[PDB]
Amino acid sequence: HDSSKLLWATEYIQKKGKPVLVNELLDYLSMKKDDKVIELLKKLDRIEFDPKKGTFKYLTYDVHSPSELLKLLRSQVTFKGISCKDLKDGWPQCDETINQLEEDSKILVLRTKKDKTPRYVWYNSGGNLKCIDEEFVKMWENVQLPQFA
Amino acid sequence: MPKKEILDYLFKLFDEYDYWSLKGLKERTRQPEAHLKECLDKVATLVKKGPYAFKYTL
Amino acid sequence: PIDDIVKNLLKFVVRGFYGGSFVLVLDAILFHSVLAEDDLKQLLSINKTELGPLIARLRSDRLISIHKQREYPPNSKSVERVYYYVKYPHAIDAIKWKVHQVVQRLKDDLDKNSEPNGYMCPICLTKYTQLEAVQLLNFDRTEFLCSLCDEPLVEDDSGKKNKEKQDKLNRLMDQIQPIIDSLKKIDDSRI
Amino acid sequence: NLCLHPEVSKERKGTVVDEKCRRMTNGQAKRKLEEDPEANVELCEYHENLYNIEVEDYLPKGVFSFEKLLKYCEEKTLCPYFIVRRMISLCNIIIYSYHYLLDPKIAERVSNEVSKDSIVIFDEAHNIDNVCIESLSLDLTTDALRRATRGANALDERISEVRKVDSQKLQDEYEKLVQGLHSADILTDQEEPFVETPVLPQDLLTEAIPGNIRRAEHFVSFLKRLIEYLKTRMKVLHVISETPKSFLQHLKQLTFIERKPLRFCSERLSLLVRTLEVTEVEDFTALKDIATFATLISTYEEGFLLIIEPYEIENAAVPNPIMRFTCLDASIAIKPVFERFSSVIITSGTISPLDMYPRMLNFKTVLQKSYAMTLAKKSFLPMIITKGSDQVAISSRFEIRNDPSIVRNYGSMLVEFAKITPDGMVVFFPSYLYMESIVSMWQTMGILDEVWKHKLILVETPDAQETSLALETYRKACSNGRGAILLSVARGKVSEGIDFDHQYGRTVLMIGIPFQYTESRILKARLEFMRENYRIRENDFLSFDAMRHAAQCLG
Amino acid sequence: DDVEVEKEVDIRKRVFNVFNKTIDDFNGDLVEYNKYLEEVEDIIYKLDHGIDVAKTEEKLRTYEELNKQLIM
Ligand code: SF4
Ligand SMILES: [Zn+2]
Repeated sequence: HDSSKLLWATEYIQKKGKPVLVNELLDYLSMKKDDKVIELLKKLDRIEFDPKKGTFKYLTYDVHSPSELLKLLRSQVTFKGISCKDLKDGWPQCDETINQLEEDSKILVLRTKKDKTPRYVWYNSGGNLKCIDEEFVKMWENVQLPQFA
Repeated sequence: MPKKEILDYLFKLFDEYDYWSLKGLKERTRQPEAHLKECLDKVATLVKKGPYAFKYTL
Repeated sequence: PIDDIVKNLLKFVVRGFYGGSFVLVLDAILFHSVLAEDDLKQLLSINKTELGPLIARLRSDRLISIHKQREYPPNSKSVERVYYYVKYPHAIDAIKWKVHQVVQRLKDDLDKNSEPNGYMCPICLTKYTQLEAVQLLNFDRTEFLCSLCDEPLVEDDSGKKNKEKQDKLNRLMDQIQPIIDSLKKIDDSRI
Repeated sequence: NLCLHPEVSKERKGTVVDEKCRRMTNGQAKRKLEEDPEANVELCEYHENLYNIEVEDYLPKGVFSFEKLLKYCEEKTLCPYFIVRRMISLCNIIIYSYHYLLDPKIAERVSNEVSKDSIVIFDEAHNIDNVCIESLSLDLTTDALRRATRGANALDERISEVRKVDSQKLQDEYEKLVQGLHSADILTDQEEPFVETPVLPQDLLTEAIPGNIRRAEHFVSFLKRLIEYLKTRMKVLHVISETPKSFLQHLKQLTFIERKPLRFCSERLSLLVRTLEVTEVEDFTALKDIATFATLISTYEEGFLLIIEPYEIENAAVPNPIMRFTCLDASIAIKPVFERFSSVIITSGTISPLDMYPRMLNFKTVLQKSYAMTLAKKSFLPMIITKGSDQVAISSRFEIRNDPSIVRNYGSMLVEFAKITPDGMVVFFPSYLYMESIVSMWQTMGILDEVWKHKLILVETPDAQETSLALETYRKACSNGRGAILLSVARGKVSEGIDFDHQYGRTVLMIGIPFQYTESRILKARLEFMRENYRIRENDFLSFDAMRHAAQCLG
Repeated sequence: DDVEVEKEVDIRKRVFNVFNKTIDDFNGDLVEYNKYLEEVEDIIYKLDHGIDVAKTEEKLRTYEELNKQLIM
């Protein structure tokens, strides 16, 4: 099949770590001899099989920045919010970006530790207010509030 | 299942059904799941959502 | 105007003393005035159990009110929504007095560490009152011996923890500093 | 605005471009290329040749405008900035804006040879006092303290890591502190200075020792105490008004730095940073702005006021507090301008009334003569549109939001003019926050629906390049056959310097009278000083500047 | 908050507490003050972190002597 051998050869371009020759790539697989693989490599954006000699070089929610993610939170004011999935699909390592855009700039929800921060898309203003001592957290909510009257 | 064999066989299976359920494809393979899953990792592009959820793609 | 400051007012309590997701429930109240619980469950993609108590923290602290949104859908089924209402003036009541008492509490540990009250025989494992003390001090003695150890005591509640509480007091004022006048900013209108 | 190197010209913000050229050729960085070859430090390639050929005479015979200077210097491998910055001592007439005669960080190159016996003209001098207010103003934010703590921590490593590199260079600058204010190599330089001085041009600064902070390690000692003290003074309960002298006293007890040593931070930072040959400056940008405040706090008092609001009132009750400091008396920078100058002229066609200017800035005029446009044709119709199609009083004083009783009248005004008026219509809203709700709610109804088809509408936007692209596509439309309408802000950038000829404007609309009370009590605190130091009340000051802003836009 | 620099105050305060007899401002001279400031920085900064605090304890020995100078 054309795709299977082409996939292995194109995957071999980045694995070798070298821009191996156009033909010498095929003999390394020893089975891929079609021109569609060469056509695909020539059609490959990641595999820079340019007009020159054989050169084997490696390469939804387009919000790849905290500036763009902040805009997403701005677009979802009084609106719904996706959790974390397409956010990291269009931008690898959102979680570090979440902490960098802290204090309601990447206002997420750390749903679980093993969930890779299954975030939430919400938009706050100051967000963090972490300076409150957890003792004052203890001291704030132990208060019996009078009812209607 | 060799990586080239997985690459050809999975593509042979993906040519039959690349847009197939991730559970259904494995039962169509029934081999040591590391080989079939690994071939899905480079010789396919995962679509977790949508109508073709968990369906191999390229 | 003022009610907008009330809208932002509860954010102070919610984003300081609670977690990150607690404003995510509160934000939805400001997001939709009649906030359906079934919708708010989807908005943050949190299940029924995870979203439940979050409203209660806003309900209990007089910040929110889950209004019983009973209505008749076309199917004639038992339709209920916990419409998290925003009771703005009553949430002011909760934040106002909660700031009031905590300042007293951190003061209390200061005075207690400045007035030794009891005693202790750490040898006989016995703590004593001063009245207990004045029973076993001998006229030939300067410190009240014991009755199981016949040994002197130690003063109780000395002043080595006194300095601990002032930082708690100072941290209380410096962290509640954004909150105190934010209530009084609203209390100018009393709405 | 005058850079020619493609590497430098890419960046948008002026300071980043200014930093890149300065780091390209700096008194301590450019030396590291000539004496030892390296790829870490490049060359401007235009200051390089200016350093060789340009500073020997004047430009041949051209009186170069901005358009003309750009074209000439491009072909002749010269950067026009370094020409005119040097041309101060050679230009029989010097062309620059108000800031470079008033702003203290940039007006250190002023030459008395061109200042003593010269004649000074202030163009559009109606907006003179407002600029001076910004000159002594600075805010802070809770995000910035995180950067400030970053700069405080990162410089602590920076000054210590270079100690093992060259410790004697560290101490060599210490003996430069006991001798004086580093005058030999802090002011007699071509490129060295990095930290700007917000104080008056070196006259309001003693030359004594900056306390016992000479040591690199001991410099960390008071830096970390003072940064902690300001943070609890950054999380203040609400806006509190204390005399800036008192801030030093409260600082004095919490962190014992005397007032005279604290005035010496600005010349200290350049004295210390230069020794470390620092290579990374991103987290150190907070250092120059905070230390700019440090020079201001120890020097200015009893004329200004310190305020710390725990949030912005439009987004109240949030951890976004400000170290608000704003100038109350603009004349402190104004008076030394008149102190040295002998020939001065102030002229503006929008100043009204013309009488509070001498009392506000404390300067001596002699000829107060007013001019009326004597023409055989009217050519202008100033209008007082109190009543609309509904014949209802229209304004923007009632609120800063939209309402069907009001918005339908203003939109009906815009469409009715769009049917009849010729090409060129410019409006100036009181504020940009006001307009965003105006246009979006206008889009909700079909009021703009007929306005859509009449003319070509381009909107004022926060990004200057887009608005300039919007405005450059406004003038061409106006000159072209199709009609065009521009919408802008009375407090926006358009009212500053933009001109509108016949085509570019025929009928201008003014939605209300612009009152700047929308912001927090910062201006209310500012307005109080005007009320007691001067006999100009809130009512007299508010309407007269608002119409001055109104008359600024109309002409 | 760089707890190493937290001890800088205590070293500095101990000079403000015990070693206050040092002639920095009472002497009047700027040259004497400037040398005193450099000497103050020599004692406090080394006593602040302590990377070379072997004469800093001796500076404490002199500081205690300065306290006796205040005392006597
Ligand atoms: S050398 Fe001149 S033109 Fe080049 S970056 Fe520097 S200032 Fe700009
Ligand atoms: Zn006992």
